[PDB]
Amino acid sequence: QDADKLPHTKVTLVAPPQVHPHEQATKSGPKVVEFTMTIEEKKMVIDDKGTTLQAMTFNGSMPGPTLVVHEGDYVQLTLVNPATNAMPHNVDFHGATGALGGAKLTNVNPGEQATLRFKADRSGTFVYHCAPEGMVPWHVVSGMSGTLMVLPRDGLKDPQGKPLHYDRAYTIGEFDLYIPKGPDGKYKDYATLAESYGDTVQVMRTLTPSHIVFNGKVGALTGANALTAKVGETVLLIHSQANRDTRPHLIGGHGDWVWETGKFANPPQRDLETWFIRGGSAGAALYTFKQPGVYAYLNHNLIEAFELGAAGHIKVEGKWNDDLMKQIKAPAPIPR
Amino acid sequence: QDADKLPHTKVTLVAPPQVHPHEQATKSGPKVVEFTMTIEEKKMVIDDKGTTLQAMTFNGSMPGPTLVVHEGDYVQLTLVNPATNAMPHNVDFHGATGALGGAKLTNVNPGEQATLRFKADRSGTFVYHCAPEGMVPWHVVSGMSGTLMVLPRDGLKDPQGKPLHYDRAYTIGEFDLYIPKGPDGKYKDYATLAESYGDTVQVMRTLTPSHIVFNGKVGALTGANALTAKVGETVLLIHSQANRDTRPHLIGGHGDWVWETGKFANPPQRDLETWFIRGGSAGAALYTFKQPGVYAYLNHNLIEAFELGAAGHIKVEGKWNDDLMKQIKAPAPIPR
Amino acid sequence: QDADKLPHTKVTLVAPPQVHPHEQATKSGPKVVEFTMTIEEKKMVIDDKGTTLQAMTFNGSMPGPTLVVHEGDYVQLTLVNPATNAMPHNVDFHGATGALGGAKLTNVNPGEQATLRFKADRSGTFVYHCAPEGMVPWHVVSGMSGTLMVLPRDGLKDPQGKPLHYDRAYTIGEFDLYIPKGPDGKYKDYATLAESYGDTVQVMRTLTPSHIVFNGKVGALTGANALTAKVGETVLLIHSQANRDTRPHLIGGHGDWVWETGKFANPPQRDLETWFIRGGSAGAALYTFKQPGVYAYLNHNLIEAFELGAAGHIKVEGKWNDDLMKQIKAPAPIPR
Ligand SMILES: [Cu+2]
Ligand SMILES: [Cu+2]
Ligand SMILES: [Cu+2]
Ligand SMILES: [Cu+2]
Ligand SMILES: [Cu+2]
Ligand SMILES: [Cu+2]
Repeated sequence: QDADKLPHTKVTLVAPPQVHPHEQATKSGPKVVEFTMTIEEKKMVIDDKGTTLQAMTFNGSMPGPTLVVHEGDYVQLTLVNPATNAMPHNVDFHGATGALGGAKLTNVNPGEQATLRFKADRSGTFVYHCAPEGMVPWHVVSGMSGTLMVLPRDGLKDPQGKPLHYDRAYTIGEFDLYIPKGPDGKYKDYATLAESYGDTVQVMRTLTPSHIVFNGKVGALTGANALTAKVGETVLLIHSQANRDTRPHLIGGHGDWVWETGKFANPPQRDLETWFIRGGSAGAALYTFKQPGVYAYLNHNLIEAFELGAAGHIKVEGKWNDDLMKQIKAPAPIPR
Repeated sequence: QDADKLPHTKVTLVAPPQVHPHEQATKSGPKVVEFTMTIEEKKMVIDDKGTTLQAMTFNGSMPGPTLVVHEGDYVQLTLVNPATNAMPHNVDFHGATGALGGAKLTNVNPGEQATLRFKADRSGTFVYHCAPEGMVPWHVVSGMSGTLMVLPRDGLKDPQGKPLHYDRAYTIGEFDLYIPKGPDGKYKDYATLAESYGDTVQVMRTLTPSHIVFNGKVGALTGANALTAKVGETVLLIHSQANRDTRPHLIGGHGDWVWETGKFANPPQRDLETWFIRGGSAGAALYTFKQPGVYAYLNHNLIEAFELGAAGHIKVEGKWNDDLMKQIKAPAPIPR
Repeated sequence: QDADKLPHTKVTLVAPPQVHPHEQATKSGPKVVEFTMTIEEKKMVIDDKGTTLQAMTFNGSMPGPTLVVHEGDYVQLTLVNPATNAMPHNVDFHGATGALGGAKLTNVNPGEQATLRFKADRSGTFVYHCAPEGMVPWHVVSGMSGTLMVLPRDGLKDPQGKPLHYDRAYTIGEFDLYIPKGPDGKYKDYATLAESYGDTVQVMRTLTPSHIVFNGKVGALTGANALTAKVGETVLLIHSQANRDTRPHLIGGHGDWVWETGKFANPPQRDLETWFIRGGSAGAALYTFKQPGVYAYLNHNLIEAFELGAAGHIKVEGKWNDDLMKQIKAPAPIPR
């Protein structure tokens, strides 16, 4: 169908790690789904010792919000760059076809907005990110990425075509940060975004992140902000990394069904311990919780996770299952 | 079945690169398979110029021994931390469900042991590793990891469901090491394990290993210690990397059937030149040797292999096959 | 069949990014396909500021030319090392079985040549590279790699066995370079290849490339040298990385069908945004262009692409399609 003749619907986005309400399988026909995002440049505290990032965001968050449509829908995004920002921006949707993912049609200087439509003709989780000519990596590594999820119109399916359904979706964006240090060995704090550029590029070129964070800060997804679930609930964990590879893992769990390349027309793999999100992509994993407790969800380069920040928590309520796991003998003195 | 009512069997582990005797397809019903491992902290020489690592091991080796069960069995591990060690330890089985892989139920201080049971309900090769709170990466990168192999009860299968059988299994654990240097440019040698910690963490955070070794040392799997096979033999090569990605390759061979994500309910890929083991996982490859000679088995970042240590040898006996490969003209002067 | 009794054919190679003419599906029976390559050591300018590499090539190019045969053919390569070169060389075909991929049978000192035959019994794209004992990574990272493509005799197939056909093939070799700097912060320029060795090895061991280039130089596949296509054309993009992982992506496009591990007997994945080429392998992607314009084809570590060089262009002619993508509102002032 010609999108000019299709029904339009507007979606209200929600901040990560939540995902806006949506159907999985749907009876709806194709629609033009309208979204708006407003770019916000801001200084963010990214760790527990006060380090700041001169950040750049879609909608005020790292990652930007997840946009969910169904295959055959059209995404119609209004991208707003307020006059309070300093830099030009745009958006490149990996789910889109043509014009550098839309970037060529969405160059917005501060004070401008633009509206792009594209057909979401391929199912999967797809990165979107800013990509202004001449400063693409800087915008991405400063925070400007998120996920478009294009669900099959009949929902997710296993390799045999059986329906998969999730009760809750969470979106995790993992950001490799390149925060400069000065000659005194301390991270630099910059008064403006532009002042951070040259020093950051030099760090970028070392390919060694200073920090690797989920959702904008060390510990973002811990404490009051841990993800939650219950025994018996099936969760979809969407993981995006717009610049650098990562290897997600749920400690004490699995990926029951995983699309690590993120494209739902391909059969998922089952029983994964750790999966692999290629830099420049989003993937997705389903897991049904079977044990209560506080899980970690992390990048299983354990240095990247525990030293650099790429780890969060999932607090799960419910009944312990001794068939799956039992402490036979608690820690005690070695028998003589 | 309730594991409390199942038969128990004890397995005697063997040191890598061998794997303890086991059946592939079995007629046995599910069992509780009992294993014991004893942690050993020790200083190890890891290269040919005398560099030492303040190492930490399961059962005295890097990797720890491979534990083999069948899907539906229960693993019942007694983990022993002798009083001669300095650090607390535990174990996280990626094959297990709950309690941070068992780590929360197996915290053993020196002088203690604990016994954990879990259902091996998912087939595959799975990493196990130590994970003590607050010092997880250090224990892993110091040597505390190995593989649990959970075989399908009817053995390995190809994508069409045809039986695959191996004649011999080898286990290769690849360890990215982070050995500090001092101001004189020499690797440091520490009197105690604890003394190595701060300096090591700083190296870890650079994400650049000093060494990347198979099975505990540069050249571990070479010379008298090369792996062996014969023409006609099918070998299973289990490869674990608990912290960092690797890309195994058999020079002059292939991965005939490879589960690079390591999970046997998924179809394997065939004819691989190089496969990919995500940090935090174990995978497995089958190969049937068709040519004699000394093969290399290595990480195909060739710098990681040849400069940093991630390479071993397989010495294969048998008859050369000129249909597969023939030297038509030996090296000789360029024709005029 | 015994290759000694098969028909022989000679192929004339072409320089990257083109691929020599070949059939996809063929009615031909198996043949011994004869190729010749001549090693050329030479100094190359690799970036826009005059940096040089003491390079080593097959046939004068980075990558070496792509060799195309069909499964069941035999490859019979004459490798020539002219007396004007300084180093010994050989060739390791990942598509071959035995003798370290042929390297043990092809050690040629300057002034020598050798001829190797092997059965191309496995379909896929496979790396070939030089591998002289004691200096393997140096030869590879200095430029000595390319691709052997072994097509199924009936052409490429989708997961259901439907025929895939491409109109044009391009070959992209991605090279992580390790160019030393001196104490003045400038890249070194060496008078001879041998003089570059020690300093290069030290850089290699940092695992941080100075440059990551397609096809021999920053910008090699841009400007007059951009890849080309038309709307409606299906292109096969062969991507080789003999030493280090990469993650190809077509900006504004997709991988319609991708064999990221490069082995055509396995089903491809569809709709990929970004795929993954393990260091030490070649993979292949098909894409049918649906929009005109200048695409980028790049490694989606965007720092590696835009800062270090791993990006090229595809200039595509044809008609813009507003169903796939439309600018609804051009950039304009934010509504009041
Ligand atoms: Cu931006
Ligand atoms: Cu992108
Ligand atoms: Cu430990
Ligand atoms: Cu783990
Ligand atoms: Cu060479
Ligand atoms: Cu190789």
